Amino acid sequence: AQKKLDAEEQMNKFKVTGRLGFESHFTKQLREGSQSKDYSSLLATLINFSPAAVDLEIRSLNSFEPFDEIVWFIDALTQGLKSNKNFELYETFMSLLFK
Amino acid sequence: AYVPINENSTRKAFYVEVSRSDEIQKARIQLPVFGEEHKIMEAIHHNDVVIICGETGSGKTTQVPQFLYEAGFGAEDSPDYPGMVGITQPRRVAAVSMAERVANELGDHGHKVGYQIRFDSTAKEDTKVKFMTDGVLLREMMHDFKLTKYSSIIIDEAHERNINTDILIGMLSRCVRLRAKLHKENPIEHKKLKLIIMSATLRVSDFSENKTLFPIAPPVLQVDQFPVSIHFNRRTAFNYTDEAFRKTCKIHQKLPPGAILVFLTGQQEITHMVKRLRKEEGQTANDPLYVLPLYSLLPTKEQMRVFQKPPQGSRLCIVATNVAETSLTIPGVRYVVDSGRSKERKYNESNGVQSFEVGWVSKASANQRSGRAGRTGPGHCYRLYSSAVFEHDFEQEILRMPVESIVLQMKSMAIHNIINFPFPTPPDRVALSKAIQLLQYLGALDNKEMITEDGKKMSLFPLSPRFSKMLLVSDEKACLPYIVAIVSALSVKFYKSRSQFSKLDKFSDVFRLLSVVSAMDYVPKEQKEIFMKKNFLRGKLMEEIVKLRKQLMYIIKSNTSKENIAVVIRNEVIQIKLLKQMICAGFVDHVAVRADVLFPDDAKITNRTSIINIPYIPVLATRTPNIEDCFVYIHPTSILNNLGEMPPKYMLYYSLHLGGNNKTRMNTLCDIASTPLANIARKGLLLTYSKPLGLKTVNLSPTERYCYVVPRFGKIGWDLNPIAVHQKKQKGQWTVIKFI
Repeated sequence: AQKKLDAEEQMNKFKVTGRLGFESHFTKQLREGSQSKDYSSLLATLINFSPAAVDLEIRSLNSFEPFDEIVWFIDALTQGLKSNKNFELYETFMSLLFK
Repeated sequence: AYVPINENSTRKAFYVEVSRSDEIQKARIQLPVFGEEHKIMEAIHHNDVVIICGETGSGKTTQVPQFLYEAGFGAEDSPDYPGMVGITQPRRVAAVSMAERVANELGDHGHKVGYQIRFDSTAKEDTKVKFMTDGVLLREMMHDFKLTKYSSIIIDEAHERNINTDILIGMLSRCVRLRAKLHKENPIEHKKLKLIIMSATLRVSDFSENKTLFPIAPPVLQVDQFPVSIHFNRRTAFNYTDEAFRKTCKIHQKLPPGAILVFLTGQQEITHMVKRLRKEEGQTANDPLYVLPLYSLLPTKEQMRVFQKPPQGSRLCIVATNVAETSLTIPGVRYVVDSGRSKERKYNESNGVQSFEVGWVSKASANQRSGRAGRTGPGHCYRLYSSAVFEHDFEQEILRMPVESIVLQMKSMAIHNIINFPFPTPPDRVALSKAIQLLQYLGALDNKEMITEDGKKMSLFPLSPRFSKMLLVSDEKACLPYIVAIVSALSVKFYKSRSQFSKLDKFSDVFRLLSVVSAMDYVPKEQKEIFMKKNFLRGKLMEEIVKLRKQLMYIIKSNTSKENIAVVIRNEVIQIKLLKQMICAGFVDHVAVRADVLFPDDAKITNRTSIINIPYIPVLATRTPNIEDCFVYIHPTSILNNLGEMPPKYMLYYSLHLGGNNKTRMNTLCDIASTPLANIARKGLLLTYSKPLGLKTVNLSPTERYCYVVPRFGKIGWDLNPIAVHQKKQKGQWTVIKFI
């Protein structure tokens, strides 16, 4: 019960009224990538994220019974390795899914 | 099955019937239903559902359960013990009185017939007739979904088209296949479960040859009185209550012996007529009269003294509702008094309120009432209305009402699949879906269609789900007498007098209407008349609105959502910010959002005397997708019309309507804030939520994880300020348990 209190206190401490877009740039670039059916512009964003951003990003994938985001994201990586560029990173984006 | 009980019962039936009780068999063979007995036995053998159509006093209800039962007793197959007969009745008094009469027709032989109703019931063994209410069988279907523990199901009085009898018939389409030898969609054998539909002569073809016929019944039997003369108000002399009393007195002196059956509207006028004939040249006839009240909530229907003909020298008068029209049959009647009035329940689909109103009787009902005087001798029917009122007022709905109340109710009788429920004329499946979407928006159902805990409270409440929710919110938010009156009514300088009673800064129309009632209850004596003149009010409607308030409290306490003070159920600066949240809880998802710079106090230019602010607003809603982003404006009857300088930018409405100049108008409105809304849209599918997003989020585990949540609404859905929320990720989902 005492351990719940620290989280409540941090939330109370920060009450910024600033509004940040409801849909993040990532999920929005995933969404346009899937609709377009070409992620070549998507994967150019995944190179330029920080490693700090990528763990925050791939954990933040909408997973549900229909599984739309995960299947969109795998089809980015398969379309990556067909281009053969950046063979190191796209397999680590693959392995980071399975963790 | 058990063989030694069978041959014991087979022997005992023949011993009693042949040589101990052939005097009420003579009475049974005088009923028209006996003439077709053998044919009914062969018809149920060859056909697994059959329909018996029969007019008032045919004997269908009393005799047909006995015949099939006696047939199984006299036979090696069907044996006695596989014989379990269940008989559906629409009204409690009919189920008790038919069971008691059938018991007298079978003597002291043993438990052969009983009844089973809500709170007054016995079980039964194998070998047994059971008269029960429709809503008993619908509750039993929660454990016996396909009716395993009964061998024949008799649906009586199906012509009245009660919601339960229509539901059971649609369920029978689903049920008859898997008990009755349909093995994987193919018909392989003779259907084990037998069914009998029984009906009066009112739209027999809805149940014997219509579009939705196929699960009802393929063979039809029509089972057939002395002349009953028809008199109308032209040949009678009786204008009102104490005049109906004058009539009972008139046919005492003339019109030689026989019982008087007085059809009245309902319990309130039953009470006044019973008093006029017991505490009255009036007292000349008190002691010569036996006056009996008859109603579904009174014990008389279950007592042998009503069906008993009176002591010598005394005239029997029966003061009854529509219960004596088809459900309860008293054989000594010769004089029928028809008031032409009765009560019915109307659901208004756009208003969400169920009303219980005083209607006029149907042409069919009036003729059915005439047939209650022709059983013992030639009789007379005294109709207390003009022959013109027979033509115009008297009728000779499921396709023209919003259906949300019914869809929610069917799930308490265990009828989950609404689309699979047949009726004599089916509704559109678009209507059925729209009502489910409304129920899902309120959170009465989940987004897989299953009943919620709130939806169960809402189905036990005797009013539409939107306003049953509004009452339940007034429990929590401590404003009960105010809200119960509002909900009751919809179920059933003059400018500064208006702005004084609005009470600023409270701009709520609904709170305003209570503040008018609080002011009405503050104008005692002669001040009442000059108050209603000063403030442009309707005294009589204010009295009705107050009468409905009490009702809302009586119903909510009886559904166990309010406390009671010594058994009694009572409806009785205000938290104007709390009230708007509760109003929002009933009007959700109908939300509108006002937009700068054209809507606000920028438009304060110039029109002298009657200043007009010019309002740029669209609707924001997800449960009415077709009004999403639609341009709207206030109606001129609404007080928000032409106003500026409002404290929030968000409002909710009941009704939105397009009229002259194509300006889509909101008829009635209330100013609401975003934090009140948030919780209102958290019920289910309508609220749109997003992933967590600076501020860190602490996750205790897989489920437990708190973070800022960006909830969306809704088609068009607007965004909203993030709400620190506790989301217990259940079933791999971040659903918000509570707003922190």
